[PDB]
Amino acid sequence: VIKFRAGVCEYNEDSRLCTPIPVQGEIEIKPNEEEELGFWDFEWRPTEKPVGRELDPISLILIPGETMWVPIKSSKSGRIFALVFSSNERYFFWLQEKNSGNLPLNELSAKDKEIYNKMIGVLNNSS
Repeated sequence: VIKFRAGVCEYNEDSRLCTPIPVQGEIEIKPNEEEELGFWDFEWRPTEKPVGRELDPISLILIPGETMWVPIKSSKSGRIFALVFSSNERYFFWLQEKNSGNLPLNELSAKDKEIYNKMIGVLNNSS
């Protein structure tokens, strides 16, 4: 339903590591056609395989209140969407573009204000 461009990024967040390894993909937000629990899976879809990371293609359902939104997790590298999953495997994502969002880090994850609205709005919803 909502397509936006993104790639995968490092699993680790024990020591808050972030290293972009150039990679390509898509995220697509669907409110689940099946509507099993209505919760909004982000299924990522590969164009280049993960590397250097535990991450794997999946369709991962987002639980209201047990998934927190963090705008930035690593000062070392920006453009990182941080999706922290309580006991359901964390996943981190990176804006694949390197010609976009070279804006200084603030609420940056690709874009500042735009992403901040999107993420919160989704967690609250259920339908």
